[PDB]
Order: sequence, then structure tokens, then C-alpha cells
Amino acid sequence: MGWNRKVLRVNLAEGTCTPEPLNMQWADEYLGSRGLATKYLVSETDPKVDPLSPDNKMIMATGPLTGTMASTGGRYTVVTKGPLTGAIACSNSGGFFGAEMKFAGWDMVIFEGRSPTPVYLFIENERAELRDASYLWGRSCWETEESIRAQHQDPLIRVSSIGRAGENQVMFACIVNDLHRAAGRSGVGAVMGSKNLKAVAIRGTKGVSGIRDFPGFVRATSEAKKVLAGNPVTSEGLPKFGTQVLMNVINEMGALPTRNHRDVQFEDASKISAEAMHEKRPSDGKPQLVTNAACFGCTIACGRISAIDKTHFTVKNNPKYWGASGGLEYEAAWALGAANGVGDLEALQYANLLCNEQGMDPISFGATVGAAMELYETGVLTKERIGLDAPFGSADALAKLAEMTATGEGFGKEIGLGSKRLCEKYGHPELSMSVKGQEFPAYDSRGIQGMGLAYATSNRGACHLRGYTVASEVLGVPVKTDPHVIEGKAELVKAFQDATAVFDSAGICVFTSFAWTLADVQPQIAAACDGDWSMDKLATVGERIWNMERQFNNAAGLGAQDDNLPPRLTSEPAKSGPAKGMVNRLAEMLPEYYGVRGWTPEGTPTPETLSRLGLS
Amino acid sequence: MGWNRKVLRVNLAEGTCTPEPLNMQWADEYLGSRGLATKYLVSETDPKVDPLSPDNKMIMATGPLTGTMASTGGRYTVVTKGPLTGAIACSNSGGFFGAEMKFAGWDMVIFEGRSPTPVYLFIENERAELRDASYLWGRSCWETEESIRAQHQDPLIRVSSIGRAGENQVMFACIVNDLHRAAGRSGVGAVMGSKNLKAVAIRGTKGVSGIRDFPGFVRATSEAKKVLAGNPVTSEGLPKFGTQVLMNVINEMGALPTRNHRDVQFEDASKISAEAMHEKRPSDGKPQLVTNAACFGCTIACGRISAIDKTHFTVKNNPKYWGASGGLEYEAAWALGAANGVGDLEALQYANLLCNEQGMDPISFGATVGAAMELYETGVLTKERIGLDAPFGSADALAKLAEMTATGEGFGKEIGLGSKRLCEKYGHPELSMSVKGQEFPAYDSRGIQGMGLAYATSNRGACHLRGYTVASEVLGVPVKTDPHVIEGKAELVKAFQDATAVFDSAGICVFTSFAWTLADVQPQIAAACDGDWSMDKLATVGERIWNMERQFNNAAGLGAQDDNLPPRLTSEPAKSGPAKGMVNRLAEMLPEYYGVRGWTPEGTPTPETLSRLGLS
Amino acid sequence: MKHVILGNGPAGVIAAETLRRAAPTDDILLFGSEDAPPYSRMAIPYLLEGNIDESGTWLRKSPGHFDRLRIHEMRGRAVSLDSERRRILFDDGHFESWDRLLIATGSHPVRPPIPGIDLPEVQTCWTLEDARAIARFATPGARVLQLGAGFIGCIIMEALAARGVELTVVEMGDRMVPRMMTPTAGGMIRKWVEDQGVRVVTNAGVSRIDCRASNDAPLDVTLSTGEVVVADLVIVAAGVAPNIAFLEATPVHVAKGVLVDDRLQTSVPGIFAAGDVAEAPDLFTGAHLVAAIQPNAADQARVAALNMAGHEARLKGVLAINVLDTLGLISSSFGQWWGEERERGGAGVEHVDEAAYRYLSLQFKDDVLIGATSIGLTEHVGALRGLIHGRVRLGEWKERLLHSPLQFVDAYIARSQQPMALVR
Amino acid sequence: MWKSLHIDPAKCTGCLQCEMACSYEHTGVINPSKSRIKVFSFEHEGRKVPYTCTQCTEAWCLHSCPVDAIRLDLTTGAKMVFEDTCVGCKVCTIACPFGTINYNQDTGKVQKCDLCEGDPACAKACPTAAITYIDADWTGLARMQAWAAKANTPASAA
Amino acid sequence: MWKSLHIDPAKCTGCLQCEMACSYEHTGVINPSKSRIKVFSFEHEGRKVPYTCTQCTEAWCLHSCPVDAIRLDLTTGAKMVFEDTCVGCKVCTIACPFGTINYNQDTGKVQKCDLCEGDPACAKACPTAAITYIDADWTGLARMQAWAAKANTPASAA
Ligand SMILES: Cc1cc2nc3c(=O)[nH]c(=O)nc-3n(C[C@H](O)[C@H](O)[C@H](O)COP(=O)(O)OP(=O)(O)OC[C@H]3O[C@@H](n4cnc5c(N)ncnc54)[C@H](O)[C@@H]3O)c2cc1C
Ligand code: SF4
Ligand code: SF4
Ligand SMILES: [Mg+2]
Ligand SMILES: [Mg+2]
Repeated sequence: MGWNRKVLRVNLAEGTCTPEPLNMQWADEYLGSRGLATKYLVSETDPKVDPLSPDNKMIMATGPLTGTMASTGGRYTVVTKGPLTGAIACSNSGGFFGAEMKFAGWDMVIFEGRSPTPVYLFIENERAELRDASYLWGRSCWETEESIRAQHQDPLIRVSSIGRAGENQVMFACIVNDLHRAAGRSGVGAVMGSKNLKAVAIRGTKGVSGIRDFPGFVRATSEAKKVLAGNPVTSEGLPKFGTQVLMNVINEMGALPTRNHRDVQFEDASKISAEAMHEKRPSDGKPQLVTNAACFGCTIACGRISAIDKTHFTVKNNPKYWGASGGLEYEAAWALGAANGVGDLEALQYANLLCNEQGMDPISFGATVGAAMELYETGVLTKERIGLDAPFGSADALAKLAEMTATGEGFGKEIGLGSKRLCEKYGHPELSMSVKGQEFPAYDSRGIQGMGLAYATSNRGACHLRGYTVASEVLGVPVKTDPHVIEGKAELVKAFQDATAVFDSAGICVFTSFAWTLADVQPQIAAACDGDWSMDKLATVGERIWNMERQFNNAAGLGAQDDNLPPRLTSEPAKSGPAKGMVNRLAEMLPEYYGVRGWTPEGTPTPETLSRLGLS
Repeated sequence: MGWNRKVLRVNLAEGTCTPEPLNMQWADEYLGSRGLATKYLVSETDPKVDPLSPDNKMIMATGPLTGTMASTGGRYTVVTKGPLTGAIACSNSGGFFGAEMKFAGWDMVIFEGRSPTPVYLFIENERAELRDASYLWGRSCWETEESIRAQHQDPLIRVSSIGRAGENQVMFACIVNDLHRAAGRSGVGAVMGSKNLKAVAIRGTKGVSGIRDFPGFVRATSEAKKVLAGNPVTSEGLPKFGTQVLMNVINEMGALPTRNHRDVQFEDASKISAEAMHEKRPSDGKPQLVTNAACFGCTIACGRISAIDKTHFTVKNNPKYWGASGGLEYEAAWALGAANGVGDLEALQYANLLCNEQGMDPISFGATVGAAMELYETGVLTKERIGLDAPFGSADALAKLAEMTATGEGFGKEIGLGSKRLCEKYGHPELSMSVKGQEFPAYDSRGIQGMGLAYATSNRGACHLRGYTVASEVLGVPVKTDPHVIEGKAELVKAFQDATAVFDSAGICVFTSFAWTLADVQPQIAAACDGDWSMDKLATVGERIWNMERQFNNAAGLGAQDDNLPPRLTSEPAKSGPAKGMVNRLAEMLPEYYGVRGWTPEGTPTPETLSRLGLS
Repeated sequence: MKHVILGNGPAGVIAAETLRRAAPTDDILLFGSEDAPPYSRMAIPYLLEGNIDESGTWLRKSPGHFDRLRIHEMRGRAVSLDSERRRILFDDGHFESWDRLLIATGSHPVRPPIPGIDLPEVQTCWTLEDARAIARFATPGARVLQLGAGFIGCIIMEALAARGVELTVVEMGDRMVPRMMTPTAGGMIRKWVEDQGVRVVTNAGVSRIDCRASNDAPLDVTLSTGEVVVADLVIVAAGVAPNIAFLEATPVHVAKGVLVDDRLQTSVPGIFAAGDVAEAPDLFTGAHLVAAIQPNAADQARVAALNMAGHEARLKGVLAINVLDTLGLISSSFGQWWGEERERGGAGVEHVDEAAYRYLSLQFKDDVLIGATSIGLTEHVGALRGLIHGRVRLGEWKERLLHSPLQFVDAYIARSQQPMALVR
Repeated sequence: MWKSLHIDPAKCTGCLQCEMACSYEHTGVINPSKSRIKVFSFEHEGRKVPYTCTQCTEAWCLHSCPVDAIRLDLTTGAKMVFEDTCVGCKVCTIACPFGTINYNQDTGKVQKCDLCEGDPACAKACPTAAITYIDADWTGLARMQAWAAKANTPASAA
Repeated sequence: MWKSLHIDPAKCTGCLQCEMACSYEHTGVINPSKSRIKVFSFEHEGRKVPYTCTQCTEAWCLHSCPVDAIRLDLTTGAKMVFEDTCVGCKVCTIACPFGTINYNQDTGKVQKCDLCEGDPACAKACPTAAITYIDADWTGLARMQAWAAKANTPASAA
């Protein structure tokens, strides 16, 4: 079976990393990698603890199909209690690290306590040990990766580390592995750096054995890859254009926020789109894109490779940034771009390079920068405080603010506090576009009605990946719906959330849901794991995972008075586009969502629904 | 302690090689390998015997750090009375011979007398014997080494021998060990060949024991190697470029003699510099240089390996020179090159091969060839006498003269007399560029004054390795001073001469002085030897060695009249370059040197300094 | 299955260990005849000198070693074989059955037919009882007379000379070690041994040994030349012949030794042989020859055990290699040291130094090294086997090896281990 | 009738689907660290290149074995290792100038690419078609046709 | 978890600094003629090659010994000589095809490289890094990387 039945349980206070068997009868009820880790956390911590303290805990986990022959099976997760929100935080990362942890022999690592001195972890197949890292504190992710690999004389070691923002405890730090493809959102880097841990290095040569049926699994994966290779989206669209192709599409619908959610359309959205990446620059006559790359085992290869211009004012005198690194995603391009009214592609590339190097989160940084720009434009913030003029559409201001935030000198300190706390400090809480402390993704909720409800009732804050209903109201792959009605939305949200929970628990990339479905994922899990894995079991597992997460969040001190939106979205009409004179109508959908889910009107699970899932 | 406490004392007149203990109370006053050997010479011979005769004596010696773990600890010395000059001669060689002598149990060998028949000496750890060598007479060095190794049936025997230029008693013969490593200067090879002694062979299997403190010695050597590894000169410059890197550097400053001191700049110096040895030849597309090699224990590896072209007109009919052997040092390249005006690179390597094969000295031979060519151009020498045209810049004449001089046939019999005697024979003594009989090295003394003062006041004729003031005025490793000024030069010369004497007596390379200092040399001697080896003792040892050498030199007949320069260097202004219109000013610095050294106006030590240094 | 092995020398032990490692689900039986644990006879001379005890001759010293590998040890002497229905009849009346058989029974010494050769004071040196008898009789100050100056004869005379008694050697041939040395090196060994204090008479034989009035006094040995020698102890080192005492009436073909092919197997499907009893193909031509040395026993046992378990392994050939120590002189020989006929394209070289006791010789049949012989060379003397066994095409280096024969390791490196490390 | 592997590094994404197949075909467990083909990533130029044995005809690994446990095949033209004659002397890993044929300490032998007896498994699992199994001669047809089409400029717009 | 020495003969300068350490550790005196690693010099081409033991799996020396004085160490995977049961019969010195185990007459025994029990001292004293202590598998990764960069030309300048 896909599990290896081993957990590490290291004690950061006194060393003593001692192995321990995995708890079965929980693996066949939660499937691992999103339910098993949070079941461990919920079952052995108390929700009233403060976010950053020695009493907290951190869990790294993988799935049953991690590091196998199945398509896109190389993803892992980090689960903790987030410091930016106060709720439970789960971050998902790809790359090549989860597969190497699977090949080593383990499938879960638990960190508890705080170490008196800086250390880092080293694992070889039976031997885990903590080593001093006092010569590595205060270095970037690239440098610590190269330093570990050079000192150990082994080019086959996989490293996961943090930047300077993790050490400085910036609220939106992250964890980076393989020079890009990082975690983010809820600020897990701050929790990792508060535990006084620098990096994890792993090297495995034991192999993934123990699958209950080898020929059946091989046949199932061979049949499953054929469906993925005939779909136009996952054979020509994603490999050639990437996730950026959506930009113009969204702009044609008038559902793209601009300038701190003041507008719904960007006039320069055609200068930062994918076609703008595919054009030749007049300075050199060569495009900004080189080639695409793929994660471990993925047959889609939607990654990016880009090279920055050598004559831009940001990088003209710094030959350190002249190589080739990862390109722009959709959300990074939106946050560094349309959220501030900036139409310079090279500035966006430089900001993304800095964010990848120092380990930050582009979305939260861009939203906080936009909030600061609006606060300055109002008149509350003076040039003496910031140290620079900050009007909308200043690329130079964006670059300087990025450097200051990364190095944590001057006004960057205040920028390290996030948008909500920064707005609250100066007495304007209404200017923070965030729910439960997390800012909004690149989908507007005035021209789209499902995403307002999706943002309102997510378990970790404002997130678009837990429930993704744009796949039906824009592209319409299950069924084409209308984004201008609110009828039959609760069932959509419920079904999408259950399916996404199952997909994340399995251990595969979620993009494959554009061609696959549950009927194409059932045979592989049935032929890999043991027990009864049918459709009803998967639906029950998804519902149980969602209910348990919600119950833990409720017991932490968050209730039904936080399911709201800022007044601007629900009171100010749109100013351009095809969604003229439309505002969000969340107040007419929330009781229906509470009723359909089977919850109490105040948002607590009822004993009937609690007993049906066996959660009692 | 690094000493092994044994001397050999062979008696060439009747054999009778009988061991003898070393003399303590002389070891802890001169440190060995330059002061112990010269004290042994001075205390038992007379300063009036002619250079070549049965009554002369020869000493081979090693140092306390020779054959140990210390970096560059493999140097040995030969001490005698030079026939070329009439002063005391001490020549230093590297290779793997001194280490083999130290591993065999001895650390000094004394040759006295004359043998009626040719013999050679063989040592095995206790057993030194003299053997008949009537079948080796008239063979070059390479055949002698190969024949000894094949006859004694051992490929790990270390052999030192002379060539055909020693048996014919050429005035500037030398001793060659390990193919391309060699001593030189003052004609020690003539003294070796006047005793009918052909070769010395050593095999040692006993090891170097006797260190007063082993772990302290090991730690001191390991700590001292880091400083040598850190400096750019001894980490990237020397291993990559040899000593040839100074060619263009000296040429740009306008201090490079050309055509028997008629010019101060060479137009073709870019053709025989270090960069010309790294370029791919048009015929075969491969560079002349192959790799680099190192002496015993050295961690710098400044040696050269070169391959000669197979299609050059000088070696195209000879298949015995087509292998790989030693390259070109800076002095050899200058002497065969700019001293005559030859811009070819293959001819220089061919002449160097001839000089290494037949055992001669490149500097003296090149200077004598240049003097002969100037005499021919003036008109004193005719074509009928030479048998060949000898204009400036003719490679065929250089090759022909090299063959005639090495083989000792024809006009080479005159050429082997030396520049001073050859010039005096034809009624023109002003055309010899020498002080006390030795020709000048590759540095001019019009643009540089410290080199002129170092030449004029050296204890074995004109030598640039006794007091080296270029390292302060060009490289400026201690400090950077001005090479156009005559203030503060006497103290520079005195300090550099003392430091050089201490380094030569220690038993290590001089090039390590580009990164080390007496602070980094004291701990190793302190941990290796017995006594109180502080800084004051080291300074006193250097001063005592220099004063005793001067006393022996002065007693032999040489006086203050010999501290002069040829009139060309002191009456001819420079023609081009930065130092145009300058002339040497030796008259303004010599009395200051005599005053600061503590001697008399005539260059005789006073009773005060003799009593201070304990020379009475 | 089931495997039965006869003889518990080096060959049987190595074969049993390899069989247990290869197939862990079989029954293995190992048989012997002597009343001792598996031991090497090679270490009998050092027992005579006194360096080690008897227990130091054992092949495996770790206590209870043949239990962790699940190997059964029995006792009994094989006297009859029935190959038709696969039966073995032992001397004690019991009986054993088998599925695969390996014969590793070794060799035994032979006595010349001299009158009075069965007297109590005439002993051979092959087993432990003989060593005990020799140690009992060879008191210091005694009188010893030895027959034969071969290889084992040289080893025994060295041991007895180290024990500190007088010694006399009678050799029927023309020189010492006539089968592994050239005449010049044999003469050097002879003169060194005579200098050290051992009397050697050559080109003579033993006529008869006669007993005196009582069995307390020494014996009188009359040689062929006529002189008589009084001697307390007599050592016989004539020669050895293979142990073949039950294969005479079976379809197993048997010459001087048991005949086998390249992958060790006799002329019956299901019977194998290795050790001193096997006659294997030659490396040079391909003929059958018997070589009684230790590396041959080890290699043949490993290959036979690997083929017998079910796999498929091959043997390259056999070669004669010898090293000898005599009273402080070390000499060695490899391969076809006697050269070959020049009309087929051969060449050779010989370098000799008499006053310092040095010798070396090389032989080249056609661009390949074929034999070697040396005195006093001990460092990197194993590379000659690497050059001879794997036939390295020397090429140009041949000419170099004709001018200085002390660079064989350099030729081996530049021709068959790292040819591309010198390409520039 | 002989065939060879063609590697095209302009169509590789570094998904490591070759090594899982190559290790599973020979060992029985998924283990990308025991494959005989390796993918090297050069980050500074954004390039990925896979490499494996080229099956030389003047083989250095063949001529350096003291036991003759390596010999040729005539059906596929592939050098083979006979893993019950090898003794693990590790000399064959020094003679090869390219770096292939490596050691395996779990079983105690060596390993190299043996063309899987003419049925490659790494060439079936590549989705981008960057590894192909074509005939030994004429491996440059695909590039030659494209360069013949491109280099000859048409007599148009001139 | 086993490791082995990797020798790169294109970086050696013949300083003999490693023989001094290998002899000082095992005898106590500096003696480059009692070391267990040697250096050979080829003058006609100007190259130097160090030479030591490869630690065979089915080693001839272990099987040839008649008195069981050579045994395998499970922790580091090296064959070790126990110089208290050895009798100096020298049969193990002619049965090694590379000739690395040698005879020492000062004590009357034999000697070979024993990896210093997982702590080589020859690899710490080499300045040019021509001796390394790396894992037994994948000792050819550097050559593979260099030849992958060299052979596979980029699609530039064309
Ligand atoms: C350098 C060198 C030095 C040597 N020095 C000596 C020396 O000093 N003395 C010496 O004697 N040899 C010496 N030898 C020879 C060597 O020790 C052995 O001859 C040979 O190596 C042993 O191999 P083997 O196992 O095939 O023979 P053995 O070890 O003799 O194997 C035969 C075994 O089978 C047993 N056996 C016999 N008959 C039967 C039967 N019917 N049924 C069952 N088992 C039976 C025997 O008791 C014995 O244990 C030397 C060899 C070399 C290379
Ligand atoms: S689809 Fe994109 S993000 Fe997902 S595994 Fe493949 S390359 Fe990685
Ligand atoms: S490791 Fe095996 S294949 Fe390689 S040379 Fe040694 S015996 Fe031959
Ligand atoms: Mg992520
Ligand atoms: Mg010199």
C-alpha cells in the first residue's frame, strides 16, 4: 500500500529523534496528506494556543500516490496553526522533495518544541540527525542549498529551507524548495523560524515498495494517462501558455480588480499577458520565455522559464540576477501588476525574483503595497514616514519597497505586518481587503456571484482553491452556468469543496481535474491501497474532512460573525464592463448554504450530521 | 630535532669512507644548510688555494626541515669555492634528492682529494661504497641515470651527476639531478669534474624520526599551510603561469635589457611571454605547455612541462628530442631571448633542452653568446675565425653555437671561457657585463636603483637572489615604495639580505616569502628543533652568517675595489620608456650602506660588531 | 535437493560456503577421513619451527562456525561408488545417497622402492602424525638426511635448518628446483645454501638403508657413489599422486588425474571435481595438466560450486605460480619460464648481478608476455600474473620492456587499466 | 538489423519518467536512484540533458576485465555483463572515459545499459518523444531534412 | 552506506604529500617507502597516476589465505589483515592480479590499505583534491556531467 508506516517525531528541545509506527484505522478513514496530518494535530494539541510559541507543532506529510508511476504524483503538504489568521493552515507544494521523502522510507515528519541553538536536519534512510547551522543563519535559500550540497559532496540531495523573512518573522513568509515552487499564504515560514530550525536535507535510496497490486496499478495508470493526453486544455493549452492565459479572458468579462479594488478593468492588461511574454524585445530581439518545465512525474509541464533583460534600470548594475529562473504565474502577475496599476513586465520579473530568493509571498506583499499606496494617496501617510513618493503606477517605488521589505530596514518593518494590521494601526480598517486576515485572490466578486460565497465560507481565509466555481461560470467544464444568478449555488460550492478535499488528500495535482474526474481516480486508489475504496467512501471521506476542519476552527474561537465582506464590495457598484450596476448579494445565499450543509443557522454541526459521518 | 647527527667524510685519494658525528654547539648557532656547511668549509680550509686543484673541498648539505611534512621542505645545497669568480659559492637545488639523503640517515657529505681513476658513489642506509665508472665517462646525464638505474635493478634510486661540459671543465658547468632540475652559477660542475667524480646515487629506507614534539609540529604545519593557500599569488598566479608571468610586467616598466645592454625595451617580448605558451600552434592546434609539476612536499606547483614541435627545422631530423621535458624559466627565456634579440619560441626550448642535457648554465652561456655577437658586429671577430655569421636575431647561429659549446668543438672552446676572459683576450674589457666574474640577471639597474646596490654588494658576484628589492618596488608585498628614489634603500637591502639568509638556512623555498613572514616561520622551527629559537636569535643568526661570509671573502684577496659597475650602466642614459634619461647612482648609496652595516669605510668588520655577534 | 562433498580441505570448505550462499534451501554434507578439524597442510613447516601451536593450523577458528550456515559434518572414508543408481558405500558399513557429487580428495605421497624403507626412523612429511613424529625425533644436535631437492623439499630443508641441526640433501637430478627455475638461478640458490651451512651432493641416488645392532642408534645409508652416511632421521620427499581409489570400475574417465572441461564437470552428468585431483585445460594451448597449488584449488572450487548450484560460470584456464623462501632468499616464477622456439617469433631478456644476488628474466612469444622468473623482487610482484593471465597486447611498450624490464606495472597501467589517462 | 537510442534534449522537461521505468524493469521496486540513464539539469542556461551509454565499438570496458565477464551480442550489438562470472573488482569503472557502467553495492556487481534485448522500456514511457529507438545508421535524417528546408532560402521577396 | 576512494589522475602534481601521512599514521615515522598508496610517473608524456587497492567483493587474497588471517569489516566494507594470526607465507602476494598487498620485512608480515576504519588520512592531506572519499555507487557522475555538456551541442551559433 502507498503508505510506508513510519513517523519521525523529533524533539527540537533536546534532540532525540526516535521512530514510531503509523496509526492505521485512521489512514483508511482520512487517506492521508490532508486529513491524517490535521487529525494528528487536532488530536494532540489545544486550539486556544497562540500561533507562535514552543507549544505549537508543525507537520510535513505526503500522500499514498506520492512518488509512484501515476501522473503528477509528487506533491506534499505542511500543516500547522497559521500566525496570519488564527485558524488552521495547510500549504501544498510540489517540486521534487515529497518524492525523495517517500523514497527515503518515511511519510510524515513532526516538529515540536524550540531549539536553543540554530540547527538543521539531515536524513539518510534510517539515520536522522540534527547538525549545527550557525554559519548558515542569515543567508538566502539559494546560498544555503548550494552550501549544504557542496559541503556534503553529493549532487543528489534535496533541500528545503527559508530566507531572511522567515528569520525576521515576517507574517507572510514561506518555505522554498528547488529555487522556486514554494508554499505560502498563511505564513508558515514564521512558524518554522520561530522554532529555530533552518533547513531539511534528505537523500533516499530505499525505493517505494509495497503496492498491493503491481500489474493492476500499471494498467490503471496507463489507461488514465490516455484521457489526459487527448484533452485540448491539458495537451496544448497549459503546456504552451501556462496559467497566465486566463488574464485577458478575465479582463474581457470585467471581473479583474484594479487599484485596491477600485476598478473592475485594467487598461494595460494586454501588456502583461502571455502574448506579451511571447513577443520579441526591441533591445535584443529575443523573447522573455525560454522553455517549460515539469514537476516530478507530471506529463503536463505547465511550468515557466524566463530570463530578465540586461538593460533594465532595476538590474543594470547587478550581474547576480542575469541567469535563468522561474517565470511569472497568474497571481504573481496580478498582485505585482493590476493591483497597483503597473504595466512594466521587467519590474514584475525583478520583484518575483526577489520574492523567490528571499522567501516571501507575492500576493500578500502586492496587496499590502496597494493598501499603502491608497493610504498615501488619501493623505494619512506622508513622504517623510515612507521615505519615497508612492503614487499608483510607480515601478521604481515597487522595486524599492520590495528591497526594503525583503531586507527589513525602515518602512519595510511596517510593511511586514500585513494589510489588516497596517490599516488598523492608522484608524482605517475599511481599506483592508481581507477576510479572516487573508487578502483576496485575482477574481472579483461583483461580476461573479459564486466566488463571493466561496471567499466568505472558507476554512483558512480568503482562498480560491478550496472551492473553485470559476471552472463552471467561465470555462464551464462540468456544465456551463450563468455568473449573473444566485440560484443553485450552494450545491455547486458543496460539491466543488468535497471534490477538492478528496483531490488534495489523494496526493496529485489539482489541475488534472480539467480532464479527469472521480471515476478516473477511483481505480488507481483501489489498485494501490487496501480495503474498500468506492465512490460512497470517497464522498464520505471528503465530507468528514471538511466537517472536522470546521469543528476545530469553531473550537479555536472563530464563529459566524467573521463570515462577512468589506463594505466596498457589497455597497459600491461597478464602473465599467459588462457587469454594470451590480453588487454582491451574499446575504441571500448564506442561510441556504447553512441549511444545505446540515448545520445549525449559527454555523455549528448538528448531532445528526455529526453522528452520520462517525465524527463523534 | 630535524638533524640526523652524521657526516660521511669520504677520501677520494684512497677511498676510506668513514662515518663521523655532527658537531653540536655549531648547529644551534647557524641552523644548518647554509651556515653549518660554510662554517665547516671555513674552519678547516684556507682562503688562498686556487679554485680547481686536489687541495679544494666540496660539501653537500641539507636543512632541519628538509624531508618533513612542512610545505616546500625538500631543498639541498652545494658549498665550495667557485672557479668562475674566486669567491665562496653556495648553490641551491630542489627535486627529490635532499629528501632521499635525509631518509637514508645522513645529512652532510664532504668530498676531499682527487681520485686517480673515474669513480661514482653509492649509498644504502649504512653502506656507502665507491665503484669504477670508466664506462660512463663521456655520456650525458640522462644516459648515466638510466644506466645506473638499470644496472642496480631499482627504479627508485635518486641520482645526481654531471655531463660532458664538466669533464671538459667548461667554466660555467653545473650539477643536474632529476632530468631538468639543476644547480648553476659559479661553475660548481668544474669543481665536481676536477676530482674524477661522476655521480652520486642514494636509496633510503629508514625515515625521518627525531622530532622533539610531534603533535605540535603537525598542528603548526597545518596552520601555516592555510596562510599559503589564502594568498592570490601562491594560489592562482604561480600554479597557472610559472615564473614567466614577470616578462610583460618588467617590459612595461622599461627595465628589460636587450642586445647586450644597448636597449631597455624589447619589441618582441609579447612573443616569448607566458601567454605565448598557452596558445594553440597553427600546425597542430595544441599549446606548447602540457601541465605543471611540483618539487618534494611543495603545495604551490610552479613547475613547467613543455613539448617541442616535431616540424621545426632544428629537430625535424632528430627523433631523440620528441618527448616531454622541462620548460622555460624566466631567466633562461631572457638570456637565450632578449639578451640576443631572438623572437622565436621553439629555438629557445631547443637551446634549453641542450643546456639541460649537457649540463650548462643558460644565463652565463646566453650572455657570453651576446658578447661574442656584439664583438662580431663591431668587427673584431671575422667570419673565418667563427666559421659562421652571427648577426643579432639569428636563431640558426644560436643553435649552432649551442651545439658547438655543449660538444666542445671549434669556436665553442673559446665561448666556454666566459664573457670576462673572452673579452679580455681580444683587448676589450669594457664589453663584459659582470661584477666579480658573473654576468647580470634579467633586471636592469638604470630604472631601478635597489637592484644596482644589491648587485654591487653581493657575496658571490652579481646575484639577484641574495638581496631581492624588486618585491618591494614592483610587487610591493610588504609595502609599495618608489623605484625612482635613492632614499631608504640601505635598510631595505640589509633587511632583505638577512631574511634571505635565514630562509636559505631553514631549508625551504624562497617563493613562500610572497605570503609568509618570520612570524609564520618561527613556530615550525621552534617545534622542530631543540633550543630557544626566538626572533632575536633568528636575526642574530642572519647577521652572523652574512658577516662570516664577508670575512672569508675578504681574507681571500677580494677588497673594496671590486664593488664597481661597468661604465655603460653608469654613463649611458636610457633611450625610451618611463625611465628615459636616467642613470645609476651607486656612488650616493654605497657609503650609506657601509655606515648602516657597521663596517669600516673600506668594507671591513669592526671589533665592536664582531664582539657583539660573538665572531671572536 | 542434496549435495555430498568428499574431502574437507580448502576446496571442500570453499565449495560448501559458496553453495550455502547461492542456494539457501538445500542439504549439504561434507566428509573427511582424518581425526582433526578442517586444516591446511601448507602451515605444517611453521609448526616445525615452533612459531605457532598446532591449533594455529586450523582453517576456520571462529567457534561453532559450521552451525550458523547449517552445514552437516560427518566422518568416514569412501570406498565404493555406484553411479547407475547414485549410491556411495563407506568403509564402516553405512551407506549414503546423493543428487550431486563433488570429488576433492587431494593427493598422497609416494615412496621409492628402496630396501629397508619401512624402518621406524624413515618418515615423510605430509600430515600431522608425521609432523609429530619428526618433532619427536628431531632433537637439537641430531643427524638428518633428506631425499629430493624440489619445492616441498626446499621448504622442509629450510624448516629443519631453522630448527638447528646438521643437514644433508641427496638429489637424483642435475640441479636444485629443476621444474621452476633456470640453471643460473638454481646455481645461485645452491651456492647461497652451501654458504649458509647445508651440505648438498648432486647427481647421486640412495642405494640402500641398513639398520645397526639396535633401534636406538642411527642408520647407515649407502649412496650410489659408494660413500656411507650415518643418520638418525631420514626424510623422504619424492613426489605425490592423486587419490583415485574408487573410480577404477566406473564410466568416469580417468588419466593421471580426473579429466574435466572448462566449466568443471567430469564425463558423467552430475559428478564434479576440483582441487589436486582435477586435470583441467591449459591457458596457452589447451591440453590437460595437473597443478597442485592453493590458488588453483580456491578458484576451481568456487567455479565448480557455482556451476553445481544451477547457475552458469566459466573458467579461463590454469597457470603455475610459485614463490619460495629459503634461509632469507626470496625467489619466484610465473608461467612458461623456459621460453619458446625462436622460429615462431619469440624473444627474451635476462639481467643478472652475481655479487648482489639479483636476477630477472622476461619472455615474449608474440607481442604478449609469457613467463617470468626473479630473485629478490618482492614489491608489486603480483602484476606479472595480471599481465600473463589476461593476455595484454603490449604493442610499442614491448620494445621498452626489452631495454628495461622493471617497468611492468607501468605497462600494465598504460595498456589495460587506464589507457585514456595519458592522451593529453 | 541493428538499432540505437536517439536522445533529443530540446524536448525534455525533467519529469523523471525514464528512471522509474528503467529501475522497475530490472529491480522490481520503483527507485530512480538505481537506473542506468540520468538526467542532468543546468540551471543557469535552463537546459536539461539525459545521458547513458553509447555502446562503443572499440570498447574500453570490454578489454580491461581480467576474467572475461563482458562480451558482445550479435543480435542487438550490445555489450553485456554476465553477473555470475563478475567478481566485483571495480576496474571496469576506471577504464571507461565517459563515466557509465557503475557499481551496485546491494548485490555486489556492476551495471550498464544493455538495450533491454532490443525492447527499450525508457523509450515507451516518454510523453514528449525526446527518446526514440531508431536504426543504427541514418540518425541524422530528421535534422538534415529540416536544415535542408530552412537553409535554402526561397526565391521570394527578392 | 559504504564509501570508497576516487582517484583523478589529471590533477596530481607528484608532491608525495599523501605517502608521508599514510606512513606516519601506521608506523610513526615519516617514510614514503612504507606507504600503502603509490604514485607512478610517466616522463615521455608527463603524467602521474596514483595507485591503491580497490577492495574487491570476491577478492583473491581472502580466499587464498591458508590460515584465515584476512577478514571483512561489515561497517566500512574493507578487507583487514589481523597481524597476529598471519605467518608470512607470502602466498597472498602472487595471487593478486594488480599486486597491491605487499610484504614488510621489518616486522615480517604483510600490509594493504584498510580504509583507516572510515577515516582516510590521504584524502585530507592532498591539496589539489585528486583523492576523494565518496559513496561507492555513482563514482562517475562528474564525467557524465562533463560529457553531457560537451557532446550535446546547443542550438546556438547556427
Ligand atoms: C607455496 C606452497 C607451499 C606448500 N607447502 C606445502 C607443504 O609444506 N606441505 C604440503 O604437504 N603441501 C604443501 N603445499 C601443497 C598444498 O598445501 C596442498 O597440496 C593443496 O593446496 C591442498 O589442496 P586440496 O584441498 O585439493 O588437497 P587436500 O587438502 O589434501 O584435500 C584432501 C582432503 O581429503 C581427505 N581425504 C582423503 N582421502 C579421502 C577419502 N577417501 N574420502 C574423503 N576424504 C578423503 C584428506 O584427509 C584431506 O583432508 C604447498 C603449496 C604451495 C602453493
Ligand atoms: S500541472 Fe503544473 S503544477 Fe501541477 S504537477 Fe504538473 S507542472 Fe507541476
Ligand atoms: S567488475 Fe566485473 S565486469 Fe568489471 S572488470 Fe571486474 S570482473 Fe570484469
Ligand atoms: Mg504552493
Ligand atoms: Mg637551482
